[PDB]
Amino acid sequence: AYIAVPAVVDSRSSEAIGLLESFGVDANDVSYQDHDYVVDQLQYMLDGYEAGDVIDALVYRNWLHHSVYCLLPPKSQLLEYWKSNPSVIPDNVDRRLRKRLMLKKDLRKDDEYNQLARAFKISDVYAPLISSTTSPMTMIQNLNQGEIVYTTTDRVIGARVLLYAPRKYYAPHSRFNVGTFPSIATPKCSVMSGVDIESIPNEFIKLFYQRVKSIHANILNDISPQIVSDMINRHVDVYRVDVVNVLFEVVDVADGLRSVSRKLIMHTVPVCILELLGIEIADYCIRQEDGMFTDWFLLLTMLSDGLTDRRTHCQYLINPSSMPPDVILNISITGFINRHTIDVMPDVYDFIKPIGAVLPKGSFKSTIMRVLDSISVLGVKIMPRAHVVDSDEVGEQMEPTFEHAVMEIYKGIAGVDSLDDLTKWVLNSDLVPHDDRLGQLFQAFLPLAKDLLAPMARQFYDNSMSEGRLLTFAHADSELLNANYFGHLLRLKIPYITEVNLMIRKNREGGELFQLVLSYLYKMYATSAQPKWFGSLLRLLICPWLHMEKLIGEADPASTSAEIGWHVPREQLMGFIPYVSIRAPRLVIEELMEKNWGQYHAQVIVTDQLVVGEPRRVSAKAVIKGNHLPVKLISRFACFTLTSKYEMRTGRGAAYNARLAFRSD
Amino acid sequence: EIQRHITEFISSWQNHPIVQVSADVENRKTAQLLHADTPRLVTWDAGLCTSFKIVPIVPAQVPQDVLAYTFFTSSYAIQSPFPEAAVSRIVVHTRWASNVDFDRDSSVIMAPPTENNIHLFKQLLNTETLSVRGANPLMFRANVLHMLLEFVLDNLYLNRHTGFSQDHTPFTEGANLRSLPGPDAEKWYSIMYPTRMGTPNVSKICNFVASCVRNRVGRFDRAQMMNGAMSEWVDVFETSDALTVSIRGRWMARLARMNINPTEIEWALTECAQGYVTVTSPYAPSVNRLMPYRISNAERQISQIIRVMNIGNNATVIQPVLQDISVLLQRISPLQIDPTIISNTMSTVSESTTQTLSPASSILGKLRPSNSDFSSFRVALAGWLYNGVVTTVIDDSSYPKDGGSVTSLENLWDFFILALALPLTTDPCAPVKAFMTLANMMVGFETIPMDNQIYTQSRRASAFSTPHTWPRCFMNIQLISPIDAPILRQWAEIIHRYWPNPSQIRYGTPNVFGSANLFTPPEVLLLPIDHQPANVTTPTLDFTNELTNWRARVCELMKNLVDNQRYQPGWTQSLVSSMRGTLGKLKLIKSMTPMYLQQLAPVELAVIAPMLPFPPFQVPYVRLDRDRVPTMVGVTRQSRDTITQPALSLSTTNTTVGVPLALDARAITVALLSGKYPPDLVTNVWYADAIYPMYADTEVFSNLQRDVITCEAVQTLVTLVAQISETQYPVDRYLDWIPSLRASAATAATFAEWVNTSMKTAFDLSDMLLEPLLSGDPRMTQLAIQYQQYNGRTFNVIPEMPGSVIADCVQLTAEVFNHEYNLFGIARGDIIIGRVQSTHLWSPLAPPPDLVFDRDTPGVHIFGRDCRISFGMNGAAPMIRDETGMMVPFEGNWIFPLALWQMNTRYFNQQFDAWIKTGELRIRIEMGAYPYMLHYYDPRQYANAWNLTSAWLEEITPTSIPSVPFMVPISSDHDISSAPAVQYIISTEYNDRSLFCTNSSSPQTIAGPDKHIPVERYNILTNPDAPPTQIQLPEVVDLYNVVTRYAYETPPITAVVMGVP
Amino acid sequence: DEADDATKKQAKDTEKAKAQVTYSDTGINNANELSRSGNVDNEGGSNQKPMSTRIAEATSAIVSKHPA
Amino acid sequence: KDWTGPIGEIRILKDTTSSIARYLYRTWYLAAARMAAQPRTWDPLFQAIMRSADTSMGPQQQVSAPHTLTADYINYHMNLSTTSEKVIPLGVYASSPPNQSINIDISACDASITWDFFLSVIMAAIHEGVASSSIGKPFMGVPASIVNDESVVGVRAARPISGMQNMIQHLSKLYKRGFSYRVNDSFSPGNDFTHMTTTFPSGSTATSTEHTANNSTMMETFLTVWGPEHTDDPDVLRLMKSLTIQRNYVCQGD
Repeated sequence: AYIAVPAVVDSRSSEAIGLLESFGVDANDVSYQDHDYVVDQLQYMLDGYEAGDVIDALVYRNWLHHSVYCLLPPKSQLLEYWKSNPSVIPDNVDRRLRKRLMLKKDLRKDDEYNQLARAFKISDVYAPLISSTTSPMTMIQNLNQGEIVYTTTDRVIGARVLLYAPRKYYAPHSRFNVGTFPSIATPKCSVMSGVDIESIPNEFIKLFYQRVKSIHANILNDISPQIVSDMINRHVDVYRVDVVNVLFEVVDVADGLRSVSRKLIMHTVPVCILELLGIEIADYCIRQEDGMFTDWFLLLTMLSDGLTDRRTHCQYLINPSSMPPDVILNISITGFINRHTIDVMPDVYDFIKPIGAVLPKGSFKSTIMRVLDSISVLGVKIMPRAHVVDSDEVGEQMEPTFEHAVMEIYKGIAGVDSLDDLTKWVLNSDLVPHDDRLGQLFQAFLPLAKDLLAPMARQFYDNSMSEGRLLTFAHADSELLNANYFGHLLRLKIPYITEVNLMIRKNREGGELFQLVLSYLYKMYATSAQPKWFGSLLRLLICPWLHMEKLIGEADPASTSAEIGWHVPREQLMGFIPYVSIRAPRLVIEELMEKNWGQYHAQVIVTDQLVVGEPRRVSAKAVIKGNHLPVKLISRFACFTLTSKYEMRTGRGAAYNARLAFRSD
Repeated sequence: EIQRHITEFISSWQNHPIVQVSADVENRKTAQLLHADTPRLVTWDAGLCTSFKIVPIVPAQVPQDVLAYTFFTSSYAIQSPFPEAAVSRIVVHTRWASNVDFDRDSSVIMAPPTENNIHLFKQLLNTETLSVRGANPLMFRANVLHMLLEFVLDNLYLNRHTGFSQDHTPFTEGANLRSLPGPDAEKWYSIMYPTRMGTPNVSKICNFVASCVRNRVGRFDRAQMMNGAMSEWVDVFETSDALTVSIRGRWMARLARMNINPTEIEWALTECAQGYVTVTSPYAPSVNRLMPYRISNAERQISQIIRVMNIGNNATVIQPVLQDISVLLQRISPLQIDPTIISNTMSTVSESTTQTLSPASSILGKLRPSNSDFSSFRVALAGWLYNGVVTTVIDDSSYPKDGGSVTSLENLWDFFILALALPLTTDPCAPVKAFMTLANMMVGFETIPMDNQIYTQSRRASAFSTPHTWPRCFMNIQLISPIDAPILRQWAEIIHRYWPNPSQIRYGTPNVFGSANLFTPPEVLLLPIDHQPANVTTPTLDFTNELTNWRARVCELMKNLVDNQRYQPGWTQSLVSSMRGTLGKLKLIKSMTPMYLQQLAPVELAVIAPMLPFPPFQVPYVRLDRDRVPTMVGVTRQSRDTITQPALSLSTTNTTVGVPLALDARAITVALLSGKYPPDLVTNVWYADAIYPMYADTEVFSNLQRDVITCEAVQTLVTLVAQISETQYPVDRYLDWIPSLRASAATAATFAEWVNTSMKTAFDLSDMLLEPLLSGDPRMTQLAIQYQQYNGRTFNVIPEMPGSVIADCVQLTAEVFNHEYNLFGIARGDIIIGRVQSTHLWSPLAPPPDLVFDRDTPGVHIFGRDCRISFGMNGAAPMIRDETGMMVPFEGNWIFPLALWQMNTRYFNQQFDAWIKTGELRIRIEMGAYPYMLHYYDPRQYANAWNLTSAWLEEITPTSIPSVPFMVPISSDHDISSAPAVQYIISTEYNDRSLFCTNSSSPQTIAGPDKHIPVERYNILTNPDAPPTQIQLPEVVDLYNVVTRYAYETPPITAVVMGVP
Repeated sequence: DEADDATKKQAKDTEKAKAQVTYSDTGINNANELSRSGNVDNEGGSNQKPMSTRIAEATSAIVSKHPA
Repeated sequence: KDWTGPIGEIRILKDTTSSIARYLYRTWYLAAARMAAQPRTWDPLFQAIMRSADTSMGPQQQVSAPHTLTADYINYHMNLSTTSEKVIPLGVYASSPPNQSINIDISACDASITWDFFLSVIMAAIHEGVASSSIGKPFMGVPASIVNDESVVGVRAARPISGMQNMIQHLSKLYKRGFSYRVNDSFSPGNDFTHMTTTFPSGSTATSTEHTANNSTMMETFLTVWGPEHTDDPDVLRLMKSLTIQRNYVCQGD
């Protein structure tokens, strides 16, 4: 039996991962194949040939007929190796050619050797032979015959390649086997159907499976993970989180009767949050006595990367208000249809540097800055409020502030005075803006946004880079680009309607419709780049820490923790500020004691008074000179905080060429 | 309106367009044409084929006073096939007990009727309906049609043979019970076999079960073909749904019509190869497999028409196809480049160093080889498969740039290049371009008469593109004077005599592959040149064919030109002799390319052409005949004003299709002058080695499967749109009692978008089905194609529309729905609002005939267009006016249309509701069709319907109405004391087919409406004289019949047809 | 399937690299053969679920208990 | 409104837009579609010939090929307004008495074009003009691939990437954020940092050709569309409708 799963399977490692219970199969007899090398071999295979020949060749290959390649030096070193110390010449050889090879001190002057060598072919001796002009189909079709295949080139696909000569001449089954490529040559070979072709994270397995299901879809023996669990029976990495989707529906129980309105889906919630919140297939009220969402459905919608319905397939942004064109108040969860892993660590996060998250104007900030401040998984704090900079704060240290500065833009438009008249002039009864008038307002908004805000933002962000590594919210995309912001640029959105948020909140300090107009100004000020689903940051923020305590937990607080920070020598006249903080098991921090923390230099200015009831502290300022810190310099196995202020354990202080120092116990 | 503008904003947010095809699609058309995916045809169902589940509503009174708890089977935890409840109804739910491979993403899932089922009927066209409840009553027919389409498309499965087990209880006579898989399967057997239950009581279930036939349970027929193998098909008695059984029987009939066994697969892959590779198929008793691939001819032709309509005047969709066939010819062709043969042969041309001109060295600069010259030759070789949509011409830059005198030597070589390159292209004006190329170069040297002052002799030869820019002096050679233009008189006869001759080559396998060509017969391809099959397989250089003759006579014309007496004394003798030697050698160059084009290229075009993602599309080639040059190949996709016949509406409602593409003339004649063979080539070894990896794929077998769905969805579209619009095709309409609006072209286009989206949601498709037809006017659609010659004579092809399965099954489901509208949550007729106060226990879904009235009832006032209400003055009664011009008070029996109430739903409520509640008038509101709730009530207590019916009357809107609420009493099994109940809304027709049984585990029903187990459904059990196959399907659905269960396997083609390498 | 093990035993009996008397990959097209597989039962059904489990569920469908 | 959802990291511009950017879109789209159909870009020898992080002051050239390769097609085949020895008689004609001349110079040519208006439309056009001719065929060293899309709002699907547009995928994420510089002057010690911009390097080679193409394209759509739609005084209209950039416009840089 041979089934196929949508993930890279190695025999020694994916057993340690388990990798089959991760799709949802309860489970010896299950022997794993090593399909690690075929993916890199496929990547080397694709750059020369086309796609379809390579894929349609690899499809027709069984993974039980065990075989191997053979690679030989082309012609001159082939005859030279037979000339050399081994006389291991096969019996297919020419009777005259082996006789001329068994002699000593052959050279160019030998006409009798050279005349026969210039008419000698490799295909005379070795058959079947893969040359460079052969199709990829006939390579595998000839490979499925005779347990060894002779080649000429490296660029082959299939089994392992072994070499014939030394490099100086060149230029075990069980009953159930899993793999990552569906075979067709056996009437019985199977493919699992858990996840679709849209959530496969390898980008070569995805390209393979789309082409397989494009043409061979009728003849695939298809099974589900429940049927796999029927057929079977009768170090620990972080940043790999199982995800599922919630198939729910909104119900409207008025009094007695209930109705069903929509049939929604919520694409990539993590499984650990669903386990720790303890939710099941039942009904739920998702509103409080006020009408706010009750602090767990809010977190579920802030973890996902999508929310659509199932009858049509358009994006569904839910209503956060309580005005009833469409109020979502009751939820009935009905199942979980796909399950796979995901690498939570993104691509853009390479060097340790501050995080600029771009949210729109009416997104929920006042709730998430309350919730993220109140999380603690271990003896650390994940994201305190003192490390978070609002989008508001950058334009407030100014002669009358940027909101009030563009509040008086009305002086300059003909027929416009008394700001309510401007807000009546721009928006109609629909509160959708007119096409020209919003741009006519924007052509006066824009020099106030660029020539007045951006130098102050550049100065403020230099100051914020100096006094620690923080997280900075931002309204628009270009607000972090016209000001030369240094850090990771994150474009985010929430699954909610940000517009009707702007009419719920009172105490807005100005026109309540004016801030909706100002939100439209920022929405048009930004560039045309696609934002990336706030759950893409929130899973990074929460889910590695929550997975950490299941295996770091109660080992010892002294020797699971360690911290990185800048170190000044003791010889000073009147020191260790922290940079990150790392919590890991014992072997990982023992592997962190090496990888020396030199080749990283700053210039610490350290002068302040004691400020709070905690012990002696001076809020220093470190400015990194050299390169910033890579993450693979730390680990893949050790979680670390992202934001930190600067302080050390009276007198004064000056510019100190600091260095780092890994301390632990 | 501060809070109200938020509602307006959200209601203008939620009306976003569902279709965003505003961007261009011609980057996706190319990928679809080069590689279209297969649909998913065969899917297996291991459960039991049903769609109706019997749901309980009100639980039974399992403790009571008049009967002990030891009577009921529920006290002993005995599992029963039916819910032991007080009221049981039938609701509709597709694919419960269905362990499918994967779902079609279709579902008609319904709540029980005590809940609200309005969300199924506001799905389609209610963009502008505000409330959560309520739907537009002018959308009901389109909503029901989409619901029936989903209901059909959710049942397209094949039944699977799971496995049996003989029982050990004495409940049956040792019968063989089915075992169906799943996580929890020990409770399906009570549901699946009603007659297996023991009979303790005189409860209604036990009165039904013990009054049936015993030997109709489990297995009764199998086909055992081999020892120790799966049985291929069985026939089983179990709970089923005869509509679903009918749908899956028709689907199995279609897939059994598509079936082939590997013997003709062997024969077809031999005939397509033309013997150059052979394959095998075994000779043994079969294991009864199912490989659906053989389709008809018209299904292939229709998809060919749709693809030709896709490539419309674009030349960037069809360019990668010719570029693909270039690489595919390059893979298996034996010919190769040899660029050095001209540079070798021009090393022995006798000339003098003293001269300034050099005829030996001018050709090598004019005709430089660069090894990328077959990339422009194999495209011209591949363009012979398509003259209808592709017309390969010579590039503009390959012409001598405003004339060029014949005294010049470089332009004289430039003439030779074009004269060799022009017969290869499929452009019909190639001979007149070849003639005018010389006639441009001879201006003031030799003159011939023209047609006008515009297309003169000096008019550029590339400007002759239309087949009647041909000069009269070209088709009458006598008009060219033999003594004042003798060389043009020569070249005209050379064109009229030695131009190549078209032929035909016979590709294709007509049996398995449906032939795709139109305007040519099947199993034939047309070539521009002549071919002769070779007798030898060790080929060698010969000089007797049309291309070598053409090269020789162009060289001899240039020899007569250099030997002309007006042209020679302008030169010296050492230059004339060198040019004559160069021409005499260039005639006798030794290249294999004219022999290859004669003998081997027509074989390997026919080898390739069936195995091709876009099949050949040709109109007839012709040399030199002006009257048979084809213009305007054109497809249609719609009719016009009132002409409903395609042969009449074809000539004025088409779209001309086709492109020219440009190739250079240098690279074709480098290929023609320079080409050689391998050293020891033997053709029956070379082609047998080359063709063998090509014929292990199955992509053409996937395209044959896609053409089924591409022809099927068109007839599905026509049949479904004809139920709401006025088309020309003869269809059968059933849903006229359901009201709808007068649909426009925008409504028809939107409904057709929903049709093909639901069509490609099932079958697992991801690109571009039926949008070429969808882009304009889906009401009147038709498919045809035509071209004409120059003389106005038109050929045309109107392919017939073959049999469709989904379009038949939708009409079958509508025929059932006409008699079982109740099960899908729809009522028929209209309601009568009036105060009825009594203690009786009749049900409002079956009212007594004393309370209803119609238009034929004497003394009933009818209200129409005219709704004018006069108020009351000084105590007189207010009045409303009749249709006949009378003026009546607010009393009696009235008849409204629903739209009259909807247009005046505020002004009528204040005037009428206080009179309906307490006074003495009763209003009949004509609707035709409506959904309904069911609020039950305990019949021992008081019950007023006014809070329900006032909430129904106040939610009526010019857009929508909510579902109609009723009040049905709860039946009991012992005597109860009666309390007065007031109800206002009753029905008119019978409306109580949805009820299954009342007091299921009880001896009798005394008070309230009763209904026993319906004997007319379970016909096979209760009637001992009926055959087991019999279904009375257009009237009732019977919920139990024999179903066949297959165990066929679907292997790939290469698992049975090997190929012998 | 079952011929690959026979060819491998054929190679091990002579202790050579490739076997000479092969049973698989012959010139004979043998796609319609059947081995005595463990998938079919003696009736003709499949064995997705074992026979004693099928009988146990078929008789646990209808059992009775004591009245409360 | 005048964008759809992403095809990977690229949003496409719908042709029913009201802005002027569709005329910028169609020139680069036609340029890519006509350079991909050339036979010379597909033999491996020419790909080897064309083969043959930050930057500072005292590897972009491996993945930014087809932007330059389609800039050259605009500069030398579509609108031959660039003179990239013959500059002298141009100005001697242009300085004569009956004719005038207008000296148009673009200030800040390196800070000119960003992801906001130009690079987004250009990387949307090159990702679509190439994918017709090249389907699955790889480039020099980058293979074919796949990435999801939300082009139409109906559904989403897989839609395999060609391999030449795979560089557009990997390169638009570089253009989307900006460039990173690093300085160290010897004229002031203790002065050593890094800096993030949107501007381009000063004196590269490929940074001239595509700026010239972007000059000539916007000048042509000025003289064609924006011109007649925004003026009265039909002497100005008659003057605009008489000249085109093939007949009188010469550009070499900014």
